[PDB]
Amino acid sequence: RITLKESGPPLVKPTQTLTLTCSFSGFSLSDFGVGVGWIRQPPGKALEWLAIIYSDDDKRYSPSLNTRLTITKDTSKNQVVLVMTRVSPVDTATYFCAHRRGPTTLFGVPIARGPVNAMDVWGQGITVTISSTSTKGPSVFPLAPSGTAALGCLVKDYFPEPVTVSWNSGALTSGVHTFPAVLQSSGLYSLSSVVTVPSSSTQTYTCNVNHKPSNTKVDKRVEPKSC
Amino acid sequence: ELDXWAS
Amino acid sequence: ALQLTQSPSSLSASVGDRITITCRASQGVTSALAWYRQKPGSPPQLLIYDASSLESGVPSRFSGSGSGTEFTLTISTLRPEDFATYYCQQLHFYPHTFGGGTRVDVRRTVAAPSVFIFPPSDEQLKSGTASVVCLLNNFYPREAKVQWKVDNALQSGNSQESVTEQDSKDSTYSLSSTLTLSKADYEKHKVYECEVTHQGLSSPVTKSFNRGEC
Repeated sequence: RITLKESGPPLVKPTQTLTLTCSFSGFSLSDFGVGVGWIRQPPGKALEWLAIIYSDDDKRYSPSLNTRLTITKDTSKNQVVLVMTRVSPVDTATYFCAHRRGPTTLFGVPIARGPVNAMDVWGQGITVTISSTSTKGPSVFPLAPSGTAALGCLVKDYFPEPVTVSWNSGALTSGVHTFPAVLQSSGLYSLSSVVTVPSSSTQTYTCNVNHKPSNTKVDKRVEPKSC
Repeated sequence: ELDXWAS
Repeated sequence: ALQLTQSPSSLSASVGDRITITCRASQGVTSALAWYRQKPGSPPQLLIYDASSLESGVPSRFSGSGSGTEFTLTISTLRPEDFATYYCQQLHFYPHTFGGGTRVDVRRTVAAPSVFIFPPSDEQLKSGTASVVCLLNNFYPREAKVQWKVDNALQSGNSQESVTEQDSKDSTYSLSSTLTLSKADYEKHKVYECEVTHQGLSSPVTKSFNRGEC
């Protein structure tokens, strides 16, 4: 059975070199016609083809990233390494390595080239984040409005992911929308967590923020404006 | 250019 | 170089439906095309290879057809695990380009977003930055357009947005957009407007506030 797994640094700073390793089993990169490619997927965007290397050591690269990419294989270790130089924040993405079948053979002789037209087995993917900033805790600000009513918390300027946000120590779940974080131009993350409640509601609303990497736990009570 | 298995 | 255009970029359907997804190539790619299904937080999975060949272990309800420039993927009787994103890949020319993807989500009735605008806190203003946020709550379909207006001036490059995944019981989406200005630039203006365009609204709804108005 064929399995692939990507390894490398989860965090890299701009201008640095990113070295990603694809460890595999189930095939050998010495088998006829076999290929191993790399594909990336930036958060919430489409798949982008990066490079491929075959058993005969022939390599091909994406023309958009050619100068920055280097692909190599270590047949004895069952590994393929992709080296990306001069990284910038747009290279923040989940990186996947994948297997490409060679032609179907009969007594060693190729009879069908059809199975090569796909990347059949894929690795789980490795999430790489490119930012120059260090570990930093968030600044929590209230989101107060002024026929449902809305209120929230703005968990701004933190690094890295993740952050956990709950409402009323976990007692409030209905109408809660915790949005995925956006990587700002400064290299720090930011997100909002809101909740819609009946305009008539008696109850107190407090967001419980916890950013584990910097040991920053914050509880902020959000109440309607004016005292 | 053409793929490895093309033609 | 070669472009792979997927159509439609978003599709709504129910369990049991027959859906077709199209992939069109700018130049002839023979039968060298593959179809993949990608579930949230998972890698793409091969469905069809060589334009029409069914991959081993993949359910019979999936089928691909076409050659050259026109390709289709059809799912006969949509199952709950099919609500995902689909991609086509060309493998006739280098680079082996992927299409933009087609999002297949749970269909429900058209729902307009409940729009809310949030001024920045006095606590944030003390740190020298002003974040103005706009919330579009519980809407369907996913497609919505947020336009920030400051003193009737159109904003661009100063906002970032996020959309939640389709709600598991409600089948709706929610969007948060944050306009970021420095305290100084914030202080030089009065009317902050969040203009929202959506299918559920006959005319675009605007939610605004006047800075400093107490």
